[PDB]
Amino acid sequence: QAFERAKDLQAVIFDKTGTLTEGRFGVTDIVGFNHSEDELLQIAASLEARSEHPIAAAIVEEAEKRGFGLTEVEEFRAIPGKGVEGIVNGRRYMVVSPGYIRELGIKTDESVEKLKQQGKTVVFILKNGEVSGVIALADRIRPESREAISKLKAIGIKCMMLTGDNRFVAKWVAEELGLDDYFAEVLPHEKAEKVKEVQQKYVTAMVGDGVNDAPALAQADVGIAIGAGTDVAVETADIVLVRNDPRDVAAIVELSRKTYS
Repeated sequence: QAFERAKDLQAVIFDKTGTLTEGRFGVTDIVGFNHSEDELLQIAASLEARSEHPIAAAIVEEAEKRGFGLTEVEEFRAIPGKGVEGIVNGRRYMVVSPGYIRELGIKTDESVEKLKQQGKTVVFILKNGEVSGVIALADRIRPESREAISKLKAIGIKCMMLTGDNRFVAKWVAEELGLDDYFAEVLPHEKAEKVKEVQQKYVTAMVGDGVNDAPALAQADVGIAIGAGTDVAVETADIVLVRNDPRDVAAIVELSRKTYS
């Protein structure tokens, strides 16, 4: 009777990662300090071409997205605890972590703090030992998510999120989406209890992975397993969405409000 009782929902809680966000790192910002952004990306991706680190891979992917060819790096070195280094265009470049910038005693532009305050992962590009720019990355918000939330708010549903991610990341996603509430630092075995807390006020849906988030979906009044695919049957969720489109939650509620069976 899950489709039928969707009409009576008052609150929807999304698990963040993979549902409202892509579930992988992506470049959000490129900031040059008297240095072009396209050049910054091209150089950084050139230097990170051989890395297996997910952040390096995301930088390389953004250069692919923008159609930037890579440059052969001379005197390449990978330095654990710092980053990577190479000669490009007769200048010594590095792509390094903020930890290393601090260990080198290098000052950073005050503007970079805004990126850190969004919980973004920041990579520094150095040119001859001076900061040339930064690239910021996040588990990016899905294109569909802003509309998924706006549709739900339009029908009076409180839109919430839980995540194991830190409060900076959680706040950033919540603010981008205009969420009514969010819960950060929620470990897997604590998700069901957060659903229960919301149910103190609201008939509540939980939206998440039917396999990983089974207990929270079970606690919800309507457990919506999303991105379930067509291989592993999710026997335990109330409603299972094959694809991974958060706008389908509003579609279920809106159609339920038009119908009975």
